[PDB]
Amino acid sequence: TNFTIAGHEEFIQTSSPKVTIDCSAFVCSNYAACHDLLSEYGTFCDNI
Amino acid sequence: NLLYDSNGNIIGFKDFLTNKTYTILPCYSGRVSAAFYQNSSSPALLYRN
Ligand SMILES: *[C@@H]1O[C@H](CO)[C@@H](O)[C@H](O)[C@H]1NC(C)=O
Repeated sequence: TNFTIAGHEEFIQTSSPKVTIDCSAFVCSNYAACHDLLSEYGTFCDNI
Repeated sequence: NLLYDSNGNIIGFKDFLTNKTYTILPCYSGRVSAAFYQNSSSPALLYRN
């Protein structure tokens, strides 16, 4: 018999933070022997 | 004499000769973004933040 208007809200996620990681600053930040050893176990850093 | 955190790092100490305190903070370390064109001679550098 009688009506009204109701409102609702909805949120849908469409994005995410873009995270970038490197091999040097993570494994061999400031060590030369670390780099010399990492250069022999295969890079895998190009793949990451 | 020494100040530690939950991870075991050193973030402070106390001098023995002068009996004064200090704080230890890590130094800057980061990468640089370079925008390079096909037949360019030198890319454009951007030091973020
Ligand atoms: C419907 O509800 C509104 C707000 O309460 C009121 O102003 C109106 O008179 C009502 N209509 C009827 C037919 O009851």
